[PDB]
Amino acid sequence: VTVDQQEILNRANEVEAPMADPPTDVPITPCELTAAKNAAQQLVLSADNMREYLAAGAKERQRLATSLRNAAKAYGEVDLTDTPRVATMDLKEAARKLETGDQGASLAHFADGWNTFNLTLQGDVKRFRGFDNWEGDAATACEASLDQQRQWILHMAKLSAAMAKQAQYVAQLHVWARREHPTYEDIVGLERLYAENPSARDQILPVYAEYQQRSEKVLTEYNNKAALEPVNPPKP
Ligand SMILES: [Ca+2]
Repeated sequence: VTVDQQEILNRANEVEAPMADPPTDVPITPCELTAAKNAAQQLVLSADNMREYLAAGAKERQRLATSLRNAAKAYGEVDLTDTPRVATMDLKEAARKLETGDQGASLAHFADGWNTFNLTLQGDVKRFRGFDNWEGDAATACEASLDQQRQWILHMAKLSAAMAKQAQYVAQLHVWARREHPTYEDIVGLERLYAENPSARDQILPVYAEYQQRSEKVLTEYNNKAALEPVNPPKP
């Protein structure tokens, strides 16, 4: 047993000092398609649960700072649930829905917040290092608890980056969908000429059928690829 009671108290303060607040940006659906809405909701649910778990992590660091203070005293005296999973068309309706909404701007801003948060957590792990002049079974036990919190923090940073990547992925998907889905204006132009020109109808119809088939393909990919896994953080 080597003891430096002052070191123990300094490290108690350092371990429970505030960490950076997680970001609070709400991700909004990129458009009016159900798949897009479900992706945005899944991120809302994941991010909220991450915040709940980050708050419990701060309690854990408070609990640890107290245990250090109790160890310092005693040398003197002798001297959380899972993230819910979100349950996951005519050509013109599909185009209208795709084209209505912010097109992924909020998703990118959500992603920047959580990416940065990941980096900030990674930069605030010095507080969990071993002791210079505290040795014994108590010091070793406490060094194990500190290491557990460091690992937990680094895991939460990984989850933060993964959730940010989920958001960027859905933003990318939406851009792809807009490139590949017929536009509303293109579709209605085709329909107006069909409507006004009886002699053009038999020959216009295969163009329209191809637009409808491309719409079905894009919507199928959108529905499949926008289904996000809930982020389930570990308990601290
Ligand atoms: Ca293309």
